[PDB]
Amino acid sequence: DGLKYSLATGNWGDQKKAHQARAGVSQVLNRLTFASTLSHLRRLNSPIGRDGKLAKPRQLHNTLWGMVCPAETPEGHAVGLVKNLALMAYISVGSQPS
Amino acid sequence: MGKRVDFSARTVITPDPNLSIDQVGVPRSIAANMTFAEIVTPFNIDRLQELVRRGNSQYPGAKYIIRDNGDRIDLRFHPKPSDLHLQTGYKVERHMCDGDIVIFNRQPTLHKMSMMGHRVRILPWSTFRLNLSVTTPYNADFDGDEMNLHLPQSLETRAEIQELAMVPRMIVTPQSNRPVMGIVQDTLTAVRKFTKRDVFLERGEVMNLLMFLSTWDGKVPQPAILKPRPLWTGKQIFSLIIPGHINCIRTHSTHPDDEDSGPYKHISPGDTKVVVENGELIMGILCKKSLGTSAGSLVHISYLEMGHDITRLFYSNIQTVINNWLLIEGHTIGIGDSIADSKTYQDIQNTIKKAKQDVIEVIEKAHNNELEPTPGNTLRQTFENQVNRILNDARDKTGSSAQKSLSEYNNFKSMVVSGAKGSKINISQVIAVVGQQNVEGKRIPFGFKHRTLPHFIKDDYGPESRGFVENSYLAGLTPTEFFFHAMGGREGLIDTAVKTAETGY
Amino acid sequence: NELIGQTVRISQGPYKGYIGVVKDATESTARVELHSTCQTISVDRQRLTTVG
Amino acid sequence: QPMIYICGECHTENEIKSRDPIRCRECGYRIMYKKRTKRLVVFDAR
Amino acid sequence: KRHIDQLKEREYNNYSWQDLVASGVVEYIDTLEEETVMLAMTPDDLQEKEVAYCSTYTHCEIHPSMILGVCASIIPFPDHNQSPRNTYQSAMGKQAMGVYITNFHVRMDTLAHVLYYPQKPLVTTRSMEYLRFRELPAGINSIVAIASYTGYNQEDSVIMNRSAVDRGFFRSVFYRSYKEQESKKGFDQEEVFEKPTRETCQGMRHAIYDKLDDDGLIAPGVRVSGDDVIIGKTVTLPTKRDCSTFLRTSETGIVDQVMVTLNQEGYKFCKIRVRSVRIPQIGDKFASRHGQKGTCGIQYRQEDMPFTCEGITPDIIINPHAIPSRMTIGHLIECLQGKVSANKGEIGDATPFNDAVNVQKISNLLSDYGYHLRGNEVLYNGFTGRKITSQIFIGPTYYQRLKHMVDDKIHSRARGPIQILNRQPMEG
Amino acid sequence: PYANQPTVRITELTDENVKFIIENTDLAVANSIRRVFIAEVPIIAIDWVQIDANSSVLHDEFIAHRLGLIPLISDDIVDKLQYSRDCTCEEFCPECSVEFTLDVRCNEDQTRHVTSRDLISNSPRVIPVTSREQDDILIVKLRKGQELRLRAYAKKGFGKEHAKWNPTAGVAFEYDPDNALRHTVYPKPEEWPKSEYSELDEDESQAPYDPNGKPERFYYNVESCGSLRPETIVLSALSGLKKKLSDLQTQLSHEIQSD
Amino acid sequence: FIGKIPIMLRSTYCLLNGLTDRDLCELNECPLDPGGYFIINGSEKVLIA
Amino acid sequence: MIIPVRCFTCGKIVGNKWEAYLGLLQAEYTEGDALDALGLKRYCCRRMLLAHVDLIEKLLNYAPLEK
Amino acid sequence: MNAPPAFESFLLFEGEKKITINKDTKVPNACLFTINKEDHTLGNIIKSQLLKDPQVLFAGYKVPHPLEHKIIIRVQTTPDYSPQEAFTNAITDLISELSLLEERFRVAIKDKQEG
RNA sequence: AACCGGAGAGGGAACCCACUC
Ligand SMILES: [Mg+2]
Ligand SMILES: [Zn+2]
Ligand SMILES: [Zn+2]
Ligand SMILES: [Zn+2]
Repeated sequence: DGLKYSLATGNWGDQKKAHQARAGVSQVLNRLTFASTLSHLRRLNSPIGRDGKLAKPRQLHNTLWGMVCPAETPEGHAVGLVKNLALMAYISVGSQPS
Repeated sequence: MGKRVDFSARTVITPDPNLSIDQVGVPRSIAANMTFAEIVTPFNIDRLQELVRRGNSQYPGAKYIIRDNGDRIDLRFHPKPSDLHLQTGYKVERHMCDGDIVIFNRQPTLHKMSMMGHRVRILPWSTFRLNLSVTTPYNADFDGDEMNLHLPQSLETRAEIQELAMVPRMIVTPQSNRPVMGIVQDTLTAVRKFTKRDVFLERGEVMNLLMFLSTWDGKVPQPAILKPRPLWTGKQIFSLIIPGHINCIRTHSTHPDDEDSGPYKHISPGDTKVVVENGELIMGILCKKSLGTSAGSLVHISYLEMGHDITRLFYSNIQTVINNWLLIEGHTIGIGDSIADSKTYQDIQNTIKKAKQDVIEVIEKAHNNELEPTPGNTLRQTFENQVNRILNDARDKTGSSAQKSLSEYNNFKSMVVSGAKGSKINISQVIAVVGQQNVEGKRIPFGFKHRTLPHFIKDDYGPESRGFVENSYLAGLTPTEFFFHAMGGREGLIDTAVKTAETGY
Repeated sequence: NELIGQTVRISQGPYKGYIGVVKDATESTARVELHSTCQTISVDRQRLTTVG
Repeated sequence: QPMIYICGECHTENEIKSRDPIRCRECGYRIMYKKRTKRLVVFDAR
Repeated sequence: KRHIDQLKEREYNNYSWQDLVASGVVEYIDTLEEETVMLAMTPDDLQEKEVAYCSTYTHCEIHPSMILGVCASIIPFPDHNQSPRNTYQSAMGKQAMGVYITNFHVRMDTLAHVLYYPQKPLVTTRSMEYLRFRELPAGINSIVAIASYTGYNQEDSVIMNRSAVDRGFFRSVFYRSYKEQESKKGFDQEEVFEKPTRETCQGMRHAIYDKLDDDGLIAPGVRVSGDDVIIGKTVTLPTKRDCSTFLRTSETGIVDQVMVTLNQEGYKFCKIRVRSVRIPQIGDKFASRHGQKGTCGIQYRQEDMPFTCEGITPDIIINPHAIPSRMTIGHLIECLQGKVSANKGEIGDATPFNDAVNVQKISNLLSDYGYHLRGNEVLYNGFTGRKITSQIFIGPTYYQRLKHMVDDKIHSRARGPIQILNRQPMEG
Repeated sequence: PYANQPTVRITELTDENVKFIIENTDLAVANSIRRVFIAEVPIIAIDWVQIDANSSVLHDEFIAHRLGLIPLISDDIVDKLQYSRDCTCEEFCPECSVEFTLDVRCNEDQTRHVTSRDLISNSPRVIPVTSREQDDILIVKLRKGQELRLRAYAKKGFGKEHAKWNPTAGVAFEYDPDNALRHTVYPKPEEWPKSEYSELDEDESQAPYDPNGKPERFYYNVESCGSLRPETIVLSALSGLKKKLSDLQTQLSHEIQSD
Repeated sequence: FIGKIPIMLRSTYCLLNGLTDRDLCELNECPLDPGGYFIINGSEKVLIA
Repeated sequence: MIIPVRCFTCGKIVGNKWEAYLGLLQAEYTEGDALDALGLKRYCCRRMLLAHVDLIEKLLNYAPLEK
Repeated sequence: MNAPPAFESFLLFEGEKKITINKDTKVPNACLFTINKEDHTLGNIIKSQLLKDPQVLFAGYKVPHPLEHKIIIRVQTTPDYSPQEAFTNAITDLISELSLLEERFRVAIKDKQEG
């Protein structure tokens, strides 16, 4: 029931501390168009406070070259925080260093 | 301080150039919902007694009838024939109808020209429709913008809105003693082309255009050319549009400065001094500077000398008659308007190469310690300043060359000269050179260690390696330039969101 | 009312051939929600014919 | 009265009663789509 | 060449990408290692004897167009546009209505929009194949004329052909689904589906309950409108009080299907899907693949629209003033390339950074088919018949219909419901 | 102050299109005739659809929409019919509509193509355009077990109501092929290809300007959708416009004599 | 029995793993559907990275 | 979904050309040849057949809700 | 829900009149004709025929709003000639012109078939 | 041979997405 709650509401953490836990994870899959579904499955989120006056994190950095799409970001208050993934980008899954 | 209110609506807006500046078009569904309370009196007892008989089913009907008691009889749920009778003290809540006064606003209300009055006209489909000159104060765009409408519910507040906040009464703002509304978008461009010297209208085309003048006395003027065949002129008809006996002098956008000093001062070869005298256009070409929102324009003087009612008619007449002429003239933009003579491409290429060579030799001087710092500036600052100077000069020279290469028939020039849309730098960017991309005023920073991208050598200060885009939007951008351009546009997009939280506070 | 909720056919005028459902009815006219379109109109009882 | 439903798995038309636990008598399944209405339906060809 | 030869016959040799990695041909590079690498944008164009820039390249890129994302890989000629327009198109591509999934009829989901006749773009980038866009496309190849016709398109609006819409142009359908779960939630209190009776039920709306079946549910194929009973649910009163679910006010649709089952708690469960066909009307928001959004301003029949010598009347007219401020040259190039492709029969290629195609080549190709090499044409006024003095830019462009319809936004109020704490009108 | 005499000559007559030329008439008359071709020629198309069963993969309005666009051969019946709004008959009658039926069920394991041949008409003359190797208009595809039954009625209407009543596929209209009146101004006349009807040598780009000219020699190419014969479309259009003007004349005469 | 973990569609433990297109069409599933999302109370959830 | 009955712009009947168009594409006619083999000269009509995608076949792959 | 019916463009309700005549007070021998449920197809041909009349000082037409279905025709004539008879003469000449065109067209179509 | 209407329930908190600037 704990896993079901955390994946149904989006609050990542124990239910008893729901305000302390960060929200927004595990959103409802967008099912308007196939491109929308594909884009939603490939999305990175910066866990920095929105509505902030520091614009440095929101800027397009040089190191995004070939790994994060430069064109695709939401134009609202989350400009430069929610960013989509490049077409050939692959995220490492990790392995033992032994 | 703010709260939800009743008798308000909200929907998508769409243009309609066939309404007056003081009218707004509303759907029947919205009109049939919203009601206004009319107090019965022996004058309107018959009209209201038929209106109550019609009921809430038909659109021109009533919804409620309020009695002297405050009792509220509802007509939409099986009203008895007994209590449909009404006396001289009752109130009837009738549907909003043609001519009702309403308040209209776009939600970011920054100044008092955002909440203005309008007269209601009922139109078939689901959108609010308002005349295009009223777009400028509201800052509307018709690109999906929503605007909302409040209905005055009592006679006292209705009269106050009519006598204080009507659109035609708000033409001049006290913020900068300039008019707020002006001719805008495709009338402005069509006016500049319509009032040129070499515009001649046959008899039939004149009779059609006069059909769209509300303030016309039914007297066809004597044509400027009689005998080979009767031909009128654009100026000769625009004079009929100008109301009263207005007198003002304006200069066109492309007026050369030296023309006034030498001869031909009062007989302009370029038709570029606007002179209106005794309410008649004598000479000159009307542009943004003549019909826009600048101080001393033809609409400003019209409002100052004549009443607001006459100025309102002036706005409506210009739009209708010029829009009907643009049906014949036509106006477009295409891929042919962004192309150059092959001569100008070679000139642009040579200029870019010379500028790039100039940056290279500046770098060579800097490397050999042969660069002397500017007094009050450091070695890095003066190097940056010199490089920026060279690149800016190159962009300006290329832009001027592209501007000179443009022909008379070019549509980019038609929109820039009239001031309807675009600027002189957009043409240069499309045709000649996009320019230099800047982040925080400086060039593109070294985001990887000591270089901008992994495609560049370490410590590469050249124009290509730091954000200069030597291609045009017609020739497309190289991948490195494309990424740098994205970096530049991101900065402006961020500032748009950040700025509002400070300005509103 | 009896007519309210009874499926009716329009047999006269431009709307001839349209079926609908009487939402609200009076002794003079009735509101008919049309099946074909997403709109509810008002039609006099003389043009209506009960079906079923 | 009879109110035949359509089973979701084998698509068999079958009759099931008021508050009877939803079953398909041929199979271990419990999703039952209703049957298209019998009253007249008329469309404009616009 | 051997690697490409093996890969080209891949269906028969099962020589996949993994074998290419194992061969020592390609490598996976992350940001830390990308700081200390020397990249080459294109092998042929950057690894040659010339004026040496670097003689120690370490890696090369497979293709620059891979730096884009999923929504940004459907923009034709994205390097011929201002960068904010690309961002707007990336955002607006997520809202274009199309066929979102093949099995959309077995799927009971709220808020589904499907288009009648989707088309794949005439002008395509090579990366649309890997997104399967041509299998689930999201728009129509319309004929657009960039002209100022009657002033109803001025500020970012579009005029549309009424006759085209009458033929299925951009027509769509909207599915909304309702769920109800009767729940036994009390000592006496049991919810139950049934037809409420006027002598038994305590308090009910004015709506007619005759559309329900004895089961308490509507049969599919029944016309429904706002303030209609969709599910007749009553709870026993310790006579009975109804909790029936009404159709969403102004939703005004047709019942598509009704599904009855048991939830995981063993109670009866119902889902009802309702259709509504949406014909484009003025106020509906349309867009092009370059960030040129705009609502429909007016609809003229075929007779009213301007026509070429051939009786070709544009489906959409957009105002020329939208271009010079926005600088969406990719829009113009797409229109030109689309005309070439429709006449030639090929499908145009609009990959970014493809150096093999430019405006001059497309113009020369178009000149062979009897059209002005820059795409301009001579149109005739639809009302008077006199030929327009200027020449009009016209051709096929891929348009999208966004989900922001106008019937989903229009509303008014005149003494409706009131809040409970402070007695002010509700919100929403 | 009087009517001018125009002349006609046909340069191409086919079962598909008519191409012809009109001389000695005004631009407005030519444009109005071009306009009536598209909008105001009466034709027959199915407008009323009642679906009895539909197990296909397209919803009821999708099939009813596709049905509406199927052209029906209405050459001589359309003249003797009446508008449904004008028929004094309470219910559908043979003098104001044409009835269609369609009952198709797919039983075999092969996909069944429901085409226009499956529409069974009530009159022997008013049938789909596939009357007399080419295939027929595809309505829907049915899998094994699916079926659809429906009953339709065809009425008389013109383009002004809906585009399904539009008889013509393409109405090409031209006048003054070489820019003699110069109603349009070419910035570079060289780049513009010659018209089909132009009469100039390969060297000359456009005709010399003449200030006294008026638009004449209007070139028409009327291509039918297949419902009406290309040649009878024009006759019907001329008759309809003349009758429209005659009704206005009667109503004005009545108004003046009563005024 | 410790509990039940929600499982990701088209993952190595989903019932649709390794199925062919014909099998998916038999199960009323879209072959083009990329999976990668959870189903919870009959609603799709996507873990944003 | 399925081939439209009529061209949106022109109005020419294009609903009966889809099966013939596919048959000609089997026989190494190219699209530029197959299209004008069917009598589609205006590019407005040509784009209908050229850009149409037929999703009715994927929908028929699913088993019917009834039998 | 606010879309008007398709037949609204050409059908007259009960009580509406097809054509209404209003005298113009600004200038002598002027008149305004309002035609309900018509569009450019009829206004344009009437105006062009009127412009051919030597005794017509002014002739024009307009549609006040595209969403509405009404035409306004203004006719001014020299003082010896009523605008009402000018209008009826234009109509009766246009009708004759169209009838002649139809007859010639059908003769030509007959001659095209084996002639 | 003899009357035979009729309503009143949906609130708040939190989160996410999107839109116009
Ligand atoms: Mg806007
Ligand atoms: Zn079963
Ligand atoms: Zn009849
Ligand atoms: Zn076509």
